[PDB]
Amino acid sequence: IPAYGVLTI
Amino acid sequence: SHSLRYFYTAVSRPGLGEPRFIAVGYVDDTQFTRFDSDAPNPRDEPRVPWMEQEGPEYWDRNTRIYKDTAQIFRANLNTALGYYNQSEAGSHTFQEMYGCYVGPDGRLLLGFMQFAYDGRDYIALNEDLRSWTAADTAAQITKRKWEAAGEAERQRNYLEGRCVEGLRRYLENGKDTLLRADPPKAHVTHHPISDREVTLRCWALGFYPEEISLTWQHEGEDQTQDMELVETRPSGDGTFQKWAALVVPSGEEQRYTCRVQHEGLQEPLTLRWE
Amino acid sequence: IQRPPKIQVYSRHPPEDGKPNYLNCYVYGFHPPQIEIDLLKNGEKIKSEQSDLSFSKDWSFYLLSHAEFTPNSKDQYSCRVKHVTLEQPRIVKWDRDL
Repeated sequence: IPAYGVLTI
Repeated sequence: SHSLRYFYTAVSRPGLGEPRFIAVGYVDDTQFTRFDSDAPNPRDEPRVPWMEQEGPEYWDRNTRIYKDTAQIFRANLNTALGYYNQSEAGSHTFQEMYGCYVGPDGRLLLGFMQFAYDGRDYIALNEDLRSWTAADTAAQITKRKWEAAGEAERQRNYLEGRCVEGLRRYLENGKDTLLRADPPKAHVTHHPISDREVTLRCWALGFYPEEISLTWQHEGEDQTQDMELVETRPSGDGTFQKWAALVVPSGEEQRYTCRVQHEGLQEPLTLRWE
Repeated sequence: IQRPPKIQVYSRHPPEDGKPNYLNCYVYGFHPPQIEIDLLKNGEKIKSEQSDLSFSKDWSFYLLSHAEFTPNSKDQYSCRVKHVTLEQPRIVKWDRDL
């Protein structure tokens, strides 16, 4: 399962 | 050692629509999933038979994560324009690499998670999983935000937990193929260049995983300086190929030996043109 | 920030006349991702499949274009690649020795 990928630079 | 790795790439395309987002999944050297924002009906899909056992709730969850991630990456490409004072006319790339390696105790060996803007390091989670490294001054803005948001921690949580538990589940799913190493079948070919020089080519074919050592030895010392190593390439069936060539003098071929080793070889392989 | 593609063209199994095989064009180590990879038969484009975009630890991309084919010691094959770092399309022959 992938991480939530919620990182806004 | 096994790993679970994900590769994210978003590409802006001014005047041609939303930036496209692609996410491919790897378990060791085998692609097992894939998501493409351009596909007619964007879905995380299996790309290996041993994932076909996973239920629709599984895939539907990933799809939701990926659609989110696709939007965030689009934001990021925008934000990046502001950071670098770039126009909305050019195309740009944003990438993420992350995953977990697992050691002989079946537990986290190395967690990694990095990002890049236009093919250059942007920001990365340090090996300690409790701090970041900013590549340039722009990423420093990002670093202050993620620290203040306690991002490192929850990213550590995933890598130590969800990521390795997933990896293990996937190893079990595809135990029949993932855990066995295909040895390389090696041989040497001979190609005269002139009456004085010949190219000896050492082939390694149909091996897995990708790692392999091809070295030419002239009795003792290996000839790294004058040999051509091609990058390891996919066979297309999940296996790999590679060769190493060495130009030598006519009559002297018997003096050079190719040394092959692979995880699936009990002991190094030694070849020669007879 | 641009890196030129490197190219290998090759078959999955050793080539033998009348024996079904797979033709591969492996293009890698390039940037940006925008690239055009066509398989050629006797100079003309054939239907080919392309792998999902991915990349290496150095952030450079790689792709695989491939097609089922049957070598016959008559037809020639090559790979054509267009990319921003390339003044004109590069063509790499399929040479069974490579």
